[PDB]
Amino acid sequence: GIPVKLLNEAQGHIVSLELTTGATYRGKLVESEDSMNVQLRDVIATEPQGAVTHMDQIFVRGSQIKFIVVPDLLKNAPLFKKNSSRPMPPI
Amino acid sequence: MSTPAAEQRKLVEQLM
Amino acid sequence: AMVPPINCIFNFLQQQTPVTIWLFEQIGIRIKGKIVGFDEFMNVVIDEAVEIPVEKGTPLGKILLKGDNITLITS
Amino acid sequence: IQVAHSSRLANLIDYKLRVLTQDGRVYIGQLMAFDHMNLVLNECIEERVPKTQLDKLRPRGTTLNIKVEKRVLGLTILRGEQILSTVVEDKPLLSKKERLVRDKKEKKQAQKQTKLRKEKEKK
Amino acid sequence: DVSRLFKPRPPLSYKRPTDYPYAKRQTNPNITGVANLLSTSLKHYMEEFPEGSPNNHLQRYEDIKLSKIKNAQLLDRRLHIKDTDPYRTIFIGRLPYDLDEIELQKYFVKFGEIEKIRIVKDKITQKSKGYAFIVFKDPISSKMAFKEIGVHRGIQIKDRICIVDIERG
Amino acid sequence: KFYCDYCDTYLTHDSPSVRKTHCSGRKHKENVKDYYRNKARDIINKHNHKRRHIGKRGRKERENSSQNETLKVTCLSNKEKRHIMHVKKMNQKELAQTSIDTLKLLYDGSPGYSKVFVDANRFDIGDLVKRAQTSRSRDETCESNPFPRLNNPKKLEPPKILSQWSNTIPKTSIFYSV
Amino acid sequence: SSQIIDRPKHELSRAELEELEEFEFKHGPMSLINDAMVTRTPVIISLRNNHKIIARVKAFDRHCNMVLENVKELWTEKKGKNVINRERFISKLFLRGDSVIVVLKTP
Amino acid sequence: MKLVNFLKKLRNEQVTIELKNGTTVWGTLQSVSPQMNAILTDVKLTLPQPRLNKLNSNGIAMASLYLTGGQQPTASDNIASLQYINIRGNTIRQIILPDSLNLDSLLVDQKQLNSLRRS
Amino acid sequence: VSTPELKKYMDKKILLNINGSRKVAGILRGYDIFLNVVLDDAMEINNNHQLGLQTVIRGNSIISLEALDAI
RNA sequence: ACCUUAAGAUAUCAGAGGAAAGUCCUACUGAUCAAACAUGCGCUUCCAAUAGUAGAAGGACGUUAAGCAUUUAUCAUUGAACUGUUCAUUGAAGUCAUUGAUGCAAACUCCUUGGUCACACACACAUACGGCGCGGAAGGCGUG
RNA sequence: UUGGGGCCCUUUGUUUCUUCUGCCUGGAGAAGUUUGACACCAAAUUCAAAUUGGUGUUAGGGGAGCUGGGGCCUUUCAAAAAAAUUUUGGAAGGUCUUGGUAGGAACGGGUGGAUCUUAUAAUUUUUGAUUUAU
Repeated sequence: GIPVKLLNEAQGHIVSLELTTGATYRGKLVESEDSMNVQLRDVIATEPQGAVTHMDQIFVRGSQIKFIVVPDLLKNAPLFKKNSSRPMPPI
Repeated sequence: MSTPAAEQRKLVEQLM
Repeated sequence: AMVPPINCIFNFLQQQTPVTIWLFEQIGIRIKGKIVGFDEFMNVVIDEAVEIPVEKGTPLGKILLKGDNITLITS
Repeated sequence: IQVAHSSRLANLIDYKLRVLTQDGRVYIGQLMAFDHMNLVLNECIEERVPKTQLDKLRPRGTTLNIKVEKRVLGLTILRGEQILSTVVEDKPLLSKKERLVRDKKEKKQAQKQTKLRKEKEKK
Repeated sequence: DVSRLFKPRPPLSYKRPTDYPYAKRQTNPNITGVANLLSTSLKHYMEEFPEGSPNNHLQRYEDIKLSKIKNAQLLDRRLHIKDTDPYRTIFIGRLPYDLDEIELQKYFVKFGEIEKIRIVKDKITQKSKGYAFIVFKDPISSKMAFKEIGVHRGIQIKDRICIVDIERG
Repeated sequence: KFYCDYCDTYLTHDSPSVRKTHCSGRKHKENVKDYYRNKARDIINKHNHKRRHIGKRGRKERENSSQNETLKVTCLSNKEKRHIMHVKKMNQKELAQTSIDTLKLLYDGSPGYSKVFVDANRFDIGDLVKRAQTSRSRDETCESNPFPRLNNPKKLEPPKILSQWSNTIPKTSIFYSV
Repeated sequence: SSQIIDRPKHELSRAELEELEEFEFKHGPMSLINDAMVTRTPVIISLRNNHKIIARVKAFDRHCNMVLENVKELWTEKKGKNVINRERFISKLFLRGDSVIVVLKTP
Repeated sequence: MKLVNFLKKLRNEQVTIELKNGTTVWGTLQSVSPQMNAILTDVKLTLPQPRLNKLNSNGIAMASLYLTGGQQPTASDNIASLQYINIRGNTIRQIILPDSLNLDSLLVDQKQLNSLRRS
Repeated sequence: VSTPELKKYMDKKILLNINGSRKVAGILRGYDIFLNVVLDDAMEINNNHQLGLQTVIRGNSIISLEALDAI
């Protein structure tokens, strides 16, 4: 899939993601896995009713994520181009 | 090997 | 050391430590009893199951609790 | 806008979609990739009807005017579990002929660059 | 210039939610029972559609199943070539359909003496079904001829490939 | 089978740290830096302008604009415009990368300096700094350097001025400073 | 017998797979729906959204989604003391299998 | 036996898809993905009014129906005429097929018949 | 398939919000590929009553698993 | 230093032939389907003043603006007066906002977008309106 | 070749296909055009040059040939309703138009990617806990 690989390419940059409970989170993205589990660092959380707090790290299960907002520059990623050249993988 | 259920089988079966 | 949850449930089964199972909300009940056996999918059979609303509930006997509802299994 | 009858989600690449979620929120952005059907939207702005103005949509001035709170958020990947249904709103910036032209352009350039890359990496 | 280019968007503004809380989310509870319908509405439904529409797509399924259960017992249903024991007699297989008994006898006599020849043909039509029984004057010669005709890519059949072996009777 | 699209090296199918090892090396750490420098460089260099719809001017609109005057156009040679474009791009880069840190140098001897400006002992983003410089420790007390003015510090740097307008400056200062 | 039934679905062969599917449809919980289709007796299906349908099954499937005809949707909408009984008749209907709760066979 | 294969056989016929929200989509039905991801073209979304005074209606359904962008401002009821709405598979509750089609010719699973003949 | 990356949270106090309302704090002991977690010395944050010596949480009802330590 | 792999398939039915029952195949043959490419329909919708200083579509995360109307700003303990009300004290949490939020409405300013094409400055039309200039955009349908 | 009229030059790096020469009393000159050239980015040797690694650009219009397609006309041939008439099929020629013009065919595999089926209706996406309910 392309979106999972894009989220993989989005490592090390500040992303903002909103869960299905209503909360919002933004901060450095340390690691992501193929099942949309993400680990944010220095996250600034907004609980559903509006209160805002701060934690060092967080590990949110991917089954609850609604959407993930990556930096806009990733639109020029090499894996978004359709016609691609492959190095003829060895035997 | 398909869904994690098979992997959990190949743990629980040995556990029992 | 690391103990997997499957090993923890196995320890519960072996030592017969009574457990209080938290069924998730909008059901508003808890199950208290001893684990006799578990499955792949967190399906558990319970002996001497006790029904407790969220303490005037009625005993149920031996039941098989489907694992899609379990949320916690605490002793 | 009119869209071809035989047009799956693969044909609507760079069309500006109208994606609807389970919780009554819509997303309005250009589709650029998909997969579980979890999209990638370029400049999608999320809209919603506030609970204070929801009562005006209920059956009964003559013409309704709903102020919809909208947030701006860019290059966001959705999750297919929440998506409810998608609608099309606008055509891409480029015409079909120009699209084919740029595809042929990039194919020619890529073939030439691949040939040169092989020629360099072998010798 | 390491991360001067990946400048993120400003933090997203806050809007009061318009959906139900994660704790209050549920499907329909208090789903009423099904027993009450059986007493009243079922009688009316049965009275107003007496009989249901025929189940027609199962017809083809059971029809092709009938072919399977019809082919087998019919093939099993059953009970010139009653010569002596095959110790000295030779047998051939996969011969031509339009072949004859005299041609088969000559072909068998090309590599061994023949004492009695009688080709068994299908009962449907008077065409050689590809089986020819040839009695040989020497069992060793017959076995050698059969081995040669089996190892040499099959004996020369008119419109087929005729491999040879023991009569297996 | 998954390959990096920056390194172009075809990588034997991995999913664990093998992908966290490739992406954390150097041939995939600076070769992903050169890529996005070029892509962002393009969007800075783009000069394509909007499509031009030219309408037929009418007589009332033409007569007034024809009355006034013709205006001379300034034009440069090829080498001169090459040099000017290079200079302008360099100036834009230099100004864009410029960061003002006068407040950091001004409070160099503040009583709580090491806890705020050092940026390694801060409480918000210090968790990141906490194989690879005489760093300023947090245990500094105000007793050190009781009198800052004892020849330790230096004068504030004079304000910068635009070089293309460097003849604008007054010729002589008011007072005679040695 | 027991080994093949308990055997994980990724190691049986293709032929034994559709044999298992046929055995599940013949001797199993869906044998009820299979019988209800075969002898053409109506079924009373109780959906997840408090809708009861009375219909005759014409084809069912593993996920318990069936095609029905002569459907008669019966449901009630209430608030406080007031209640209203509404019914709707549908000629031919497809039904998804994730909604059903209990499927009752007519006596 | 997979009924998605039977559903793929309609491909040009008028259906009435009733989602799980309550909104019922009426329109010509194009191809159906093997996950039941329907694609209808000349659609007319509508929302049934529960006919009961105090029971008002679904609200999230009204929000989605209006945010589709095709709702008529002067419409008395909640209908939104638009073209080509793509419906995710898991949202469909029940599909009211047309009355006129024949079920006996479409329900015959060719793949299952082939498997039965092969066995 | 792929074990979640929680090898750095071992034996460190974490606070994870069960479902959408409950919040449980404890010392993590292990985890599974479903993100099931076994945490000892739990305490249901709300006064707050402890749960037990050894509890397991089904990974379906976990939403976030932020850590209250150095990490 | 860690890593070396889910397996299958590539239009479909019907008919003739070849290697009892399938089984496979046919630069075989019909019918259906799908894709590409040509090619058409009196097909359908849309394509901006200069005879003028305009206008259409979509924005503004724009101003007037503290606009005009409503509505909000903790909980427990103890003492004192008081017929619930007021003052002080200890503890507990506590998104910022009150020039906010919410409801209503209007003016103004500005951005992006377009054939700012050619011939015309014209008395039409009941079968209601030559859809009988060249292009472009988007679909519908047909043929090869 | 020279002059006149109209319109355009925001073509803003003054035609934007590239380099070099050059321009407002002007719209110009030379060389070049894909296994090549040109522009730009990044580094470190302790300025520049050097190299290695990258991202792009190589265009727009018109014509001759050569060629794919349609419409219409002529001739010739075959079948049916015949050497007179028509319709159907094919060959050749004419006219008008519309498109292309550097790759294409055949074979091949421990070749990439799409689609489809099965594992797979058992906690991480599609076989239901978001119609707010009693």
